[PDB]
Amino acid sequence: IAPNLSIIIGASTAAKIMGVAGGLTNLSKMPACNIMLLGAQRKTLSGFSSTSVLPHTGYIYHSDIVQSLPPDLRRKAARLVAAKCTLAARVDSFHESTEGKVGYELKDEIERKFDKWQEPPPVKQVKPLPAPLDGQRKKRGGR
Amino acid sequence: PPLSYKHDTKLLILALERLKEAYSVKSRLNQSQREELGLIEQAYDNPHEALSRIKRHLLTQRAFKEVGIEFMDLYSHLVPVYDVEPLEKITDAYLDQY
Amino acid sequence: LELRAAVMHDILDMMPEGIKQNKARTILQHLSEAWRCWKANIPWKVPGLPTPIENMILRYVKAKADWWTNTAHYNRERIRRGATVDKTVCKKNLGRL
Amino acid sequence: WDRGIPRINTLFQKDRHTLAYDKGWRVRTDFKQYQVLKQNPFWWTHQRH
Amino acid sequence: SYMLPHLHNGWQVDQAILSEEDRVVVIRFGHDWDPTCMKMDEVLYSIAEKVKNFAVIYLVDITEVPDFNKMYELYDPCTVMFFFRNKHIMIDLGTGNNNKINWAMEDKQEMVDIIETVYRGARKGRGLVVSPKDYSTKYRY
Amino acid sequence: NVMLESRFEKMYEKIDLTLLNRLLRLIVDHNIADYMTAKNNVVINYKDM
Amino acid sequence: KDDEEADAIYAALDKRMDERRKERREQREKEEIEKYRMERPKIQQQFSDLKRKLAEVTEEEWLSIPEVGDARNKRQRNPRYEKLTPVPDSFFAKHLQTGENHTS
Amino acid sequence: EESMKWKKLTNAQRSGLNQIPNRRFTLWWSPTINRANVYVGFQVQLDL
Amino acid sequence: EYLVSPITGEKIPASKMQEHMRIGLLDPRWLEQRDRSIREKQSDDEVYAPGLDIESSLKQLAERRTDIFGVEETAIGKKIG
Amino acid sequence: KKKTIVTDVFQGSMRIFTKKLPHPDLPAEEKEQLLHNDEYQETMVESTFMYLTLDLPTAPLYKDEKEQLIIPQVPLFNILAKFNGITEKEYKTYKENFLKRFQLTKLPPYLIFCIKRFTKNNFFVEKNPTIVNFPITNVDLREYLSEEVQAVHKNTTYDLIANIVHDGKPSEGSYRIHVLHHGTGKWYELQDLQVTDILPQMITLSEAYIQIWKRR
RNA sequence: AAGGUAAGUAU
Repeated sequence: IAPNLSIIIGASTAAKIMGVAGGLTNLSKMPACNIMLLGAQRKTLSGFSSTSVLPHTGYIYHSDIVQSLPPDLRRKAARLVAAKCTLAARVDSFHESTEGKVGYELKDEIERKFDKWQEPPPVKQVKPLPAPLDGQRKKRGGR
Repeated sequence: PPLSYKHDTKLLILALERLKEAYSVKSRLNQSQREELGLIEQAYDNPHEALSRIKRHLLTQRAFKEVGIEFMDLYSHLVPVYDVEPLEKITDAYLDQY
Repeated sequence: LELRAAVMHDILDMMPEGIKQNKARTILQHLSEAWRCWKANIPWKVPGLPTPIENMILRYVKAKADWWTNTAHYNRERIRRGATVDKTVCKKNLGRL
Repeated sequence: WDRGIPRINTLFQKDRHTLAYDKGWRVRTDFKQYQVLKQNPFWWTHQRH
Repeated sequence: SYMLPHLHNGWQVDQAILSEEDRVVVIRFGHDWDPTCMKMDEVLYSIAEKVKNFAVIYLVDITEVPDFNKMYELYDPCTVMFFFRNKHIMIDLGTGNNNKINWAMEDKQEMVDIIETVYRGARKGRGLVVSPKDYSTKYRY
Repeated sequence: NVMLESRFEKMYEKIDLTLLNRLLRLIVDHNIADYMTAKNNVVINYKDM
Repeated sequence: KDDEEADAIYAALDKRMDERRKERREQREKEEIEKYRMERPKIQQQFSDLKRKLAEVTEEEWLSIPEVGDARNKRQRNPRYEKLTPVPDSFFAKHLQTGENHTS
Repeated sequence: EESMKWKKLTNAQRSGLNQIPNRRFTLWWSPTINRANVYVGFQVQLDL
Repeated sequence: EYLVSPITGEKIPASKMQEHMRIGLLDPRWLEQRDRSIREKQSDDEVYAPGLDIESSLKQLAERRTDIFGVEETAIGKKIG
Repeated sequence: KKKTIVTDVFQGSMRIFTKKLPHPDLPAEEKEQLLHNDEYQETMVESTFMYLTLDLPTAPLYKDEKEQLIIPQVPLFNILAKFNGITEKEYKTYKENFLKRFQLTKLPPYLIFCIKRFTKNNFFVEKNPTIVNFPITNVDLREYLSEEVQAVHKNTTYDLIANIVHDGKPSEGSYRIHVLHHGTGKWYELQDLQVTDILPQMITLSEAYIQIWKRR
C-alpha cells in the first residue's frame, strides 16, 4: 500500500501514522507540519518544565531513525523525516514508484543530512594576540 | 496576582530595587550587567508592561533558558552561585516578593 | 606532563617514518581533545581514529583523570587544613572541584 | 536616636512606605549568597530595615 | 616542551637572536628533562601561538650548547632570557636578578604580560623594563 | 532536659519536584506553583558542561 | 698537561674517599627503587601492552587519522572586545536620596 | 587615570595603571616610609 | 529555454539561472578578502617544531629520563642507564 | 590431606600457559632469535584453584553517542572468555610482560566465581561498575574445557545458588547476598538481618561480586 | 647572606 513510506520510517510507524491520519489519501492531503504531530499526546507535566516532557512530538519523533540521533538534533530530524514522509505518502497515494525508488532516494537524502549534522567540526585557526602598537592613529569625529 | 492588584507596583519596585542592589557600589559594568540594568530601567519606566509580561510568564511560561553555575571558593566548602537570565530574573523577583 | 610525554613518545615510536613529519602534532591535538572531552563530561569518539590508537588515548585519559582527581582532592585537603597556597593553585583547584 | 532594634531613625526614612511591603527580607539576604559571587559579611541584617 | 623549536649550537642561538628584528627572542636555557624546565616549557608552549606576532620562543640545552653558561650565568635548572634586536633586554622582576627568569611560572597570562612589557620597552629603546608584577614574594597565603 | 541541634542533611538536593509542586498547590495557585516548580527544572551550564 | 694530571689525581682521591660505603649504598638504592617500582610502575611500562598493539596499525590507517577541529563558533573562539562602562548617574542619585530623612 | 579606565587596554597596561593609587599613597606618606629609622640599611642618593 | 538576465540583459539557458544570479551578484570585496586571507596564511612562520624534530626531542627526553622510560632506572638527569 | 571436603567441593584444576614477551624496543629479528630460547616459549603449569577470578573489561570513560552516560553491560561468556586456549591475557608486571593463557582441566562439583570489582589504579582504589548479564539457570562450560577433559567431565551445566553483591563506594561498602532456597524456586536477598524475597530477574541487574554454582 | 644593579653615550 505504501512501499515508499515504508522505507523511510518502517512499517510500524507507517501503520501508526496511516491509522491515526484516517487513510493514505487523508495522509497525503495533509501538510508535513501536521504529519509530524501525528500521534502526539498532551502529556501532563508534574512539577517539571515543558522541555522535560517532550511536547509537540508524535510517532515520527519516536521512530527508529529519528530516535537514533542525539537529543539536541532530534527536533530537526523529526521535521526533516516528517517532510520526506509527507512526500513519500503523496507519491504512494498515487501508487507510483511501487519499487520504492522514491523511498530509497528520500532515505538516502535523510541519511546524508543526518551525517552532515553529525559531521565533525572543521579545523579553525587560532587568532594570535595583536602586536602592541605605538604609532599615532587618526580617528574621525562627527555625530 | 490580580491584574488590578493594589500593591502590584510596590512589589515590582521592591523586586527591581533588590535586583539593582548588586550594582550599588559597582564602578564598571559588564555588557551582561549593562543589558540587565537596562531591562530593570525599562521595567521601572513602564511598570504596567513589565507586570503584564510577568503575568504572561507566570501563566504560560513553562520552559526556561539555561542557568550558569559558579562556586564561591570558601576554603571549607564550595557554595553554588546560579546565574539566571535577566528577563526571568525580574519575574522570579516579583514572584518572590508577592 | 610526564604522562603526556610518555604517551607521545610511545605513539610516535611505532609511527611510520614517512608520516611523522606532518602528523606528530595531530596526535597531540587528539590527546588534548580527548582530555578536554573527559573534563567536559562529554562523549569522545573520533570515527577515523584506529582502534589501537584510540585505546592508547583512552588509557592516557584514564591515568590523567586519576591523577587529576587525586591532585584536586589533595589540594583541597591542603586548602582546608590551612596550608599556605597561591592564588593560581586555588583557582585551578576551584575549577577542578 | 541610634537606639533600638530596629533603629528609631528607620521611622524617619524616606522609603518607609515602600519598605512596609518587604516581607521575608532576612531570608533573602541570607539566600543572596547563591546569586551573587561576592560574600556578604552582613548577611544577617539589612541596613534599610 | 618538545613542540618548540630547538637550537643545537651557539651559532644557531646567535642567528636566532640576530634574525628577528621586530619580535622578542625568548630563549629558555635548561634541559628538556628537568621538571622546572618542563613546567616552564609547558607554559611557553601554551602561549607560543598567542605571542607569535611579537615574540618567538626557542629552547636551548645548556649541556649540548654550553657556549653561554659563563656569559649568562646559566647555572640554574631553568632560565628564560629576552633579546630584542641583538640586545639582551633586562627586566626588573623584583627578585634581585634583573637579567633572567630563573624559576618556572604557572600562569600563561603572567608570561604573556612579561613578554608584552619587554616588547614595548625594547621597542621604545630601553635596556631595562619594570615587570607588571613583583616577585619578591610568592603571594602564598 | 535535652537539647538537640542538627540539620536536614541534603535538604535542597533531595527535594522532589513532583511532591514539591503538589505541596505548593495547597498554598498558592496551581499556575504559580507550576511556574515555580518548572523553574527548578532547567539546564545548568558551566563553561562546556 | 700537568694541570690535567693534578686534576685527575685529586678526582681519583675524592673517588677513593667515596669507596667506604659506595657499593653498600648503591646496592641499597638498587634494592629500594625496585621496592618502590612494584607499587609504582614506570609510566612507559603501563603503556607497553597498548604500544605493542600499535604494530598492526596499517599505514593507511595511520594516514587516515582525522584532524582535530574546534566546535566553538566565531563568537566563542574570538569574541569582540567587551567594553566597560560607568554605572548610570541614577545610582549616585538614589544613594544620595537614601540618606535623606523625613522630619516627621 | 579616569580616561584610561574606559579604553581598550591589555592586561599589562591595566596592571600598570592600577599602581597610581599606590604611588600616590606612598608619596603622601613618603617622609615616613623613607626613613633610616624605618628601613635600617645603607642610603642611596637619587640622581639629579 | 532562454530567460532574460535581470542584471545584465542577456539571455541564459534556464539550467543556469540560479548559478548565474549568484555569480553575477558576487561582490569583488569577496575576491579581495580571499586574496588577503591567502596572503596571510601563506606568510606566517610556523611556531611549533616539525614532526621529525618533535620525535627527536622526545627521543632525547626518553634517553635522559629513565624514571619514565627504558628498563633500568638511573637518576633524573643521567643517561648511562 | 589432599582430599578434604573443601577440596572435594570447591577445588578444581586449571592449566596455565605462560609465554614471556621480550622488551618492546627489541628488533623483530632479535625477537625471533629469542623466540628460539625456551625463556620466551610456552611453559605449562598445572595448578589447582579454589575459585575462578573473572576480570571485567574497563568501565566506559565517556558518554554514548546519544550524550547520555550508559551503565556498562557485559555477557557472562565475555568475562568467561578467560580460562580457554584461544584468549591470551597480558600480565603487565613492574618489570616484564607475560602472555598467560589459562586452560580448564577439572571442573569442581561447585564452582565459585570471584569478579574483581575492586582494582587499585596508579593513585587510589576504584570499583568497576560493570554489570554482568548471566543466566541463573543454565550455563554450559563444555566449550571452555579441553577435548581431553570433556570426555571425563560429562556434566558441565551450572546453576547459581548464591550471589554476593557489593553496593556503593569501596570505603562505604555494603554487602548483600541473593541466596537460593533449595527445594523452591524463590530467591532471597539477605541484607544484614533482613530477609527479602527477590524475583529471579532482579539478581542479574546487581553488581555481582562473588558467585557460587552447582553442577547438579 | 640576599629579595636595594637605572638603561646609556662619551673620555
